[PDB]
Amino acid sequence: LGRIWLPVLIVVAVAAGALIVMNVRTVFGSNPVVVTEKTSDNAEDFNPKVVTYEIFGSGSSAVINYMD
Amino acid sequence: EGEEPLGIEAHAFYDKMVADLRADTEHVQHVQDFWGDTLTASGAQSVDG
Repeated sequence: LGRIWLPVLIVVAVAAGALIVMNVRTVFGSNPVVVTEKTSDNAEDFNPKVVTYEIFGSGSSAVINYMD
Repeated sequence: EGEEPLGIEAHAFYDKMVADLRADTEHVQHVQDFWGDTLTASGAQSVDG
């Protein structure tokens, strides 16, 4: 391999350098924004508790104030 | 999982399945039901429902 050893080693070295470049060049950057995760709850109406107000008396009408 | 948001029939099916799971004492030992209880049902269900 008197006339084969040199070009093969040259190609090997070039490939190694290209690989190192392709890695390290792309390592830089790659973090421009931060996006937080979202964890919401299910908004459904199953078995809602029911509150009933009742007003009654011997009178005809009444004035009523209540808290919803 | 359902194609449409889970409703009343889904809850009935879930309750029946939970009862039958609790029936099998040999394999199943405890089922913590959070979707059944309204206090914790929000956690057990996904956002899309």
